[PDB]
Amino acid sequence: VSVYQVSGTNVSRSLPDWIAKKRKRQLKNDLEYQNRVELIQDFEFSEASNKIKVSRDGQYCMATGTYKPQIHVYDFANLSLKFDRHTDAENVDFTILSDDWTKSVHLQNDRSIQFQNKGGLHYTTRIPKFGRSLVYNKVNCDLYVGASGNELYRLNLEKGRFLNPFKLDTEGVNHVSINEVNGLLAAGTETNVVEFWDPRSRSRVSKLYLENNIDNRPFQVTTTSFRNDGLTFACGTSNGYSYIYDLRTSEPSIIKDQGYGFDIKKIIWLDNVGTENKIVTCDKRIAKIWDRLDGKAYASMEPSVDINDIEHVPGTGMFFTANESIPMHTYYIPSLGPSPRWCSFLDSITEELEEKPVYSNYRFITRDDVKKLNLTHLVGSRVLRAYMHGFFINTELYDKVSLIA
Amino acid sequence: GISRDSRHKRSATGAKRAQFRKKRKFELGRQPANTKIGAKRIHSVRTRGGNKKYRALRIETGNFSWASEGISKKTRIAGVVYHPSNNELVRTNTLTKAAIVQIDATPFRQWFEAHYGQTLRAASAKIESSVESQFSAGRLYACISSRPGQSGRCDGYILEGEELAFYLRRL
Amino acid sequence: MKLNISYPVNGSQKTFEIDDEHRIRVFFDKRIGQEVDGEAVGDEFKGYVFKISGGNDKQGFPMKQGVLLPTRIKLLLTKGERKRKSVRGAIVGPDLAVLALVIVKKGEQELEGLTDTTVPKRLGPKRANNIRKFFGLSKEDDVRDFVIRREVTKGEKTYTKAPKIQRLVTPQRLQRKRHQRALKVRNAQAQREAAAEYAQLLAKRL
Amino acid sequence: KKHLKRLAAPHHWLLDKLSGCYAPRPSAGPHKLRESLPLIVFLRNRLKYALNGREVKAILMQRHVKVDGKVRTDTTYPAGFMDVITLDATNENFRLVYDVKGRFAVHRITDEEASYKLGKVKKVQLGKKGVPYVVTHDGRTIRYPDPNIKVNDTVKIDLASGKITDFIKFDAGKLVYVTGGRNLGRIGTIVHKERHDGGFDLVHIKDSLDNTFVTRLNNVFVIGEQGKPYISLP
Amino acid sequence: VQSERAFQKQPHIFNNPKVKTSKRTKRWYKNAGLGFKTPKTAIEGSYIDKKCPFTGLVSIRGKILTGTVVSTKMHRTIVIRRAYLHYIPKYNRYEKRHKNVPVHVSPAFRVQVGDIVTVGQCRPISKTVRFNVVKVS
Amino acid sequence: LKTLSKFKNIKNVYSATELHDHLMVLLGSRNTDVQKLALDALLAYKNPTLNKYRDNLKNLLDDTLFKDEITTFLTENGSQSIKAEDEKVVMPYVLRIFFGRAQVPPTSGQKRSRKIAVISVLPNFKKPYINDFLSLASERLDYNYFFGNSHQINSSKATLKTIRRMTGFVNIVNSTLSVLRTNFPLHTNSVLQPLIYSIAMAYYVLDT
Amino acid sequence: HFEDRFDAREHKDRSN
Amino acid sequence: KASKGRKLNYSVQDPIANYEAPITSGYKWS
RNA sequence: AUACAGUGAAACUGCGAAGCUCAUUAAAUCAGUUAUCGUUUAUUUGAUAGUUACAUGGUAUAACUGUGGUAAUUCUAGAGCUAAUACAUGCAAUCUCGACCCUUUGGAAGAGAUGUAUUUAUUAGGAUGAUUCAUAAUAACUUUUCGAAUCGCAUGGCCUUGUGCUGGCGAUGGUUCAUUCAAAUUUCUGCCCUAUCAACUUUCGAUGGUAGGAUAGUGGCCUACCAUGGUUUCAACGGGUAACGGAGAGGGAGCCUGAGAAACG
Ligand SMILES: [Mg+2]
Ligand SMILES: [Mg+2]
Ligand SMILES: [Mg+2]
Repeated sequence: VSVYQVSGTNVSRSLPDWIAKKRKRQLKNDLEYQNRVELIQDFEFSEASNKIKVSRDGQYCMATGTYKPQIHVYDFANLSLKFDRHTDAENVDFTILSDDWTKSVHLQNDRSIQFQNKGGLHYTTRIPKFGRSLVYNKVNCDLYVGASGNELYRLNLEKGRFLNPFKLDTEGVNHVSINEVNGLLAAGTETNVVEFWDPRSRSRVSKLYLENNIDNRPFQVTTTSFRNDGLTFACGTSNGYSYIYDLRTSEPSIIKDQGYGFDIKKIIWLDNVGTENKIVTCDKRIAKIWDRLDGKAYASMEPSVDINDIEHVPGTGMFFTANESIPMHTYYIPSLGPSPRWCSFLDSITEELEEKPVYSNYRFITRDDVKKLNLTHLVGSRVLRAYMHGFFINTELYDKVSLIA
Repeated sequence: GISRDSRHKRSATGAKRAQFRKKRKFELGRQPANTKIGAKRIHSVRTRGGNKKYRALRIETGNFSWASEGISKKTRIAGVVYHPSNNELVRTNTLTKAAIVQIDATPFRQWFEAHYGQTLRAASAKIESSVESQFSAGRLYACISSRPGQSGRCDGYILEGEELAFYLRRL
Repeated sequence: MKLNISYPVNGSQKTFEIDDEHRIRVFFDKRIGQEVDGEAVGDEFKGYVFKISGGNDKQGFPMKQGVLLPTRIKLLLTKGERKRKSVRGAIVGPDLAVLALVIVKKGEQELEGLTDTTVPKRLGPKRANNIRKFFGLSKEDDVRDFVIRREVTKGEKTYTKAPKIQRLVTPQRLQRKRHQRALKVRNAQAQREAAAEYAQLLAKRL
Repeated sequence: KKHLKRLAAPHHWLLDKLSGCYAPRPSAGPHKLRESLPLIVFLRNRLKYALNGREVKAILMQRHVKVDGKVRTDTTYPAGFMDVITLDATNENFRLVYDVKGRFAVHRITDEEASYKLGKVKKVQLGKKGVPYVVTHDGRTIRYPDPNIKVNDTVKIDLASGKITDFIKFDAGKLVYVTGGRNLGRIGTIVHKERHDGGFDLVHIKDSLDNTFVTRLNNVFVIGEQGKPYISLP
Repeated sequence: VQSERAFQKQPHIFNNPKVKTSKRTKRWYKNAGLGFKTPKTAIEGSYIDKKCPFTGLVSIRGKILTGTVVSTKMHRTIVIRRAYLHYIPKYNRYEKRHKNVPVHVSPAFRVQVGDIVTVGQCRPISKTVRFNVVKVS
Repeated sequence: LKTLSKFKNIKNVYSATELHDHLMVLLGSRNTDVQKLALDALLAYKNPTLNKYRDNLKNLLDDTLFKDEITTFLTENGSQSIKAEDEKVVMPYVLRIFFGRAQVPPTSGQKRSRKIAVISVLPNFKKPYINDFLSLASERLDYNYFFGNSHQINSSKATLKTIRRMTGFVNIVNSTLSVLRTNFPLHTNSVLQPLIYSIAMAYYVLDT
Repeated sequence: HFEDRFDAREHKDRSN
Repeated sequence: KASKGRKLNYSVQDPIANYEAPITSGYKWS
């Protein structure tokens, strides 16, 4: 398939972003810069972007920045920045409670939860210990905040009161997710275990101990996600594998690795687009779309700069990603689905776009891991492809050798 | 929003003070610069007077000093290992002063071989067993002595002697 | 809609009102910077190539490059201070009162008002090196003889006006540079003399 | 603030309080605002050479007035203690010295006396490239001083070159001039320097009438040896 | 000495492990002046104190006071009490008043509740501390 | 040279190899603009290994990124480092590019730092490649006649130009010795005899 | 402690 | 310990009281 | 005035823009006084930088010419110009030790030596009562700073007659230090009635220690860990007051410039 980069850094990694613009000012004579198309004006954070989320209304977007730490809200109808609001500390996570941008809850890195309303900062509260994730239950009207401590703190917006926190067996919860159809909860502990809780009662239904035959090194559950249907569950391990679980069974339906060995930050189910059996798994380096049932890579999005988050506009082929660079990359896959309503004529200009292009399909090994895996004899053969410090490998063959070693 | 005024605080006797005036610009504070290892990104901040401060939001290299041999080399920073104030900074790989980090040993190793003609006269080349072990590993423990959020640098020095033993116990 | 067509080689420009909707339709759905074939726009335009450069709508708001819409939006534009102003998108559509076009290439026939007419440049070079580039002067040749002069006649009085050459090498600049060098040298001499006198005083004290 | 009320103007100027609403505000310069006499006051309200501010401005733009050998054209230039004011049209040379009341007195002097002044060494430090220098009370930074010169000493500055011709150490039995406190303007001889580290030092001074008084160290200005001042006194 | 998460050291004092000339860790100290004898327990001690007037980066300048220690229940600081007589004109009589001053104490000084301490002013050490113990008796 | 780059098939010109040799010489020229033109014509020749590292070579010619590219592209064991197989093809291009940078006079603090940076990357190179860099410095100096004969200096070679070239060569060797120190690779042809002829050159000039 | 601050009122005559 | 919020306080916080209202329908599943 | 040369709209640069009305507050306001070795500081004043060039580019446009849109604005797009103290780039020396003691002021072989700014590490350490102070050096670092591509008036002294060399008084700029004008914190003291106001503070820091973040800087100013402290019957805390005897520019929130503002912009 074909991936089009509508906006972002078209320059490679070693080239620094800031120099390019000054040299771009010198290169302003170039016709292409004049003819460049920008979907959203001021769609770039000052130095980097932490998180990006699209309002459920579909007509607004929100994002968080690095310096000065700030919140940008973009109006798709006007294709520009509605406003930017500075904050006292950087944002770890946030959620948009209302269908629009009006009400949102932001979890800062200074241990404080900040409630943002249309006019400004409505209220700020502090939790007992540092938080790493946040989620909101509509039915129960409670906001759940993971933290370094074992407790999973619980705040009720209806009563405006903190309540009894759920006591996790393990210390720490990297990510928390709630299942809309079911109400289940998941918590990603530092140890290789995911604990499921009930919001109706306050009880631990069960735990999954993630099992990795391929890799014996310790790992953490970085991210968790629930599919719309409600019987399927996705996990992300710090070592860099993604597990899809049918909740009724206790074994992984499929284990696909990104291959670079980096943490898995975000997992999205592309149920809206069509051919629901597609999932997105994102590292810092690469975010790849692959088929749920069979594990065949549909497409891949390799930005030059690292990825802090990826967000999918529902029902469309467009993706937004929060990156370390000044611009926020947005990728359009015409095959996956039609362009959003607001940018209707983006389809007409598909030729002009970059049309960016192996990394997703194949696995990558570090040089040290090659020596441990007894793959040195293979070195110098077709089975492996040299990429930079390490050498690529076929996914299945890696599993066999690691089982051997 | 950040202020450094003492008026909001309680008095010594415990009395609750009322607001005496609005916040002024000569008593301000700015958001912390959460430096992290990565491609160099620095932000210039216009301060009181014409002076300027450099906000190292991201930095992957630093000028680290081997004090015993009296040399300084520019090396890549691998990651933060230990921070006395908060372990959350260690978890997120945040660079600040006094943070114990791991740095590449390649330039220091090359300099030592070049100067003393020995892989890492013999009495002078002798160094601490712990430092040699780290050199064998490939990464050296160093302490950041610069303030990245102010000067925009991540300079530091290699741990040695009592400092190294103490932190090794702490690790 | 009116077509404001400009031939920049001549420096000429003229407007053509187009009453029939058909030319306007073949213009539709394009973007600023794209090119269109004149023959579709008409036989008199046969062989011409027009680049779309901008335009204004029935409410007077301009088109902006980079904004990809056929309708107006309020964008945050700068004339550091930024204000929100209504501006039209870059997609040509039926709502355009006037469309600006540039003639990239000439066709078979000559347009009466553009290809057949010329408009001289208003001003000429003023820096010495620009004069040299215009006339290709050698270094030995003096720009002073080649300065462009304009005749002005007020009543029966008449005289020539010429610009003041900028970045021209004159004795005054050489004198200033020599003075600066001499001043620096003299300052160094004096400071070394003072240091030597202080050293002699210390030697006497010791 | 940029406007000064005449009743709020400093005492030592001797200005009449009922002249009107505003007094001159001394501009920034060698001497502090509260220890300076702006040229407008000196030329108009002391010498009576000018009848109003405009006439003083005319005189200054004529470049007849020199302060320490340099022509000054700012009306509110803050002339101060031990400053030499020269009017060549009259061939008049003046030196500013407080009186016993505590007010500047216009003391006429010879040309030779006008050629030099006295400066109290307020600071001594090594500058860049290891060049020693002294900062005097009037803001003059003089490089390559005599090594024996220290803080609180006095240096006789040649106005033409701005170089130290001679110096006087601060020691008991030296002739001193008070430049602050209630004893401002009094002249005496040092008797004892009481020292409080971390606090203001004290100096006891005895006048020719054998009356003794105590003044802080900062307010002392060594002007010569007893019976042999380096400057003509009024 | 190393009872904290961070390593306590005198800043910019370097001990070269390679040279290993002397067993004793190099110690930097200064005399605060005012004829206040710098105690030897600071010179040959092992403590590290950034706010000690003799080994820390704090300078004694300004008012010098005297007082009686009233509390020593906190770490490296004490509360002294200064007493005086306040004059009431309506009854033409004096009455006893007192003020409590929190003062930082360097570990080089050993103070009990009741002894007489002379203290010197320094920069704000904390919210309420502006004085430093410089002599005990 | 801009015309040379624009040729569709520079490899197929009447004299491509001889043109290629001269292009290499220009790549080492002090004027960075010549290097960009000379490099561009070299890239016109189709070579897969060079095409892989084309951006890195261009970054090296760029002044603003010269420092960053060295630490990333050339550092031993670095992720961007050239593969061992491709060292042979790319390094000759790298050596000339660094040679041209070294020839740039040290007239400002920035230029002094750039000269230091060029010499500081040598320890990353393998010994055969460092020897090549020293050889490139000594090609200009003509010394084969001196040691071929019984060590007599030619008067025609005695010119102010020659001494200037020798001062440039000796400064590079001094800078190299300071960095590599005991690791410095010493050869008779590449370093020692150009060095010796330089001393013999100074004595003849000073006396004559 | 002595202020050593010049007081204008002391030097002014109060004869009136 | 209670200072800086390090202990959990269950008193009602007025500004966020009635910030959001629960959905009466409940979860999609019975 | 054959480059212009007097005056000069417009335009581009530079500098400065820093009375009223409401509330009320007991030594938290204010007054006197102390410190900044704990800080920022336009301007004034005094010192202070030997480390293609007979002068580079548009990587540049305005005013202006001309074509138009709109009901319309200190609303507008297209085409064509042209400048800088605007924007970018950028370049044949001096001092020591000094043999020969040749001449005895003196010349002089050779050996040497040679910016500034930021950050870190390390070494040495004239000034103050006191310093890790001033200063110097070593090794590196840097979105490596600065180190006259400027202007007015005058046309002197030389000669090697080339418009060759060397030049007088000013203006505008620029690094650092000190001074001055300011600002911010800060030590001690300072007339009401009160117990029918005896506990107050940890009430999302209260008192203190270690480290970090921020600030122009000290400092719970803020954050992580740790100890349980701090004020008070010698009146804490609370209450009343002839305590006129601090706030805002339609209402809250966020941001921008400057030496100086959370700006009556
Ligand atoms: Mg209309
Ligand atoms: Mg000045
Ligand atoms: Mg601190």
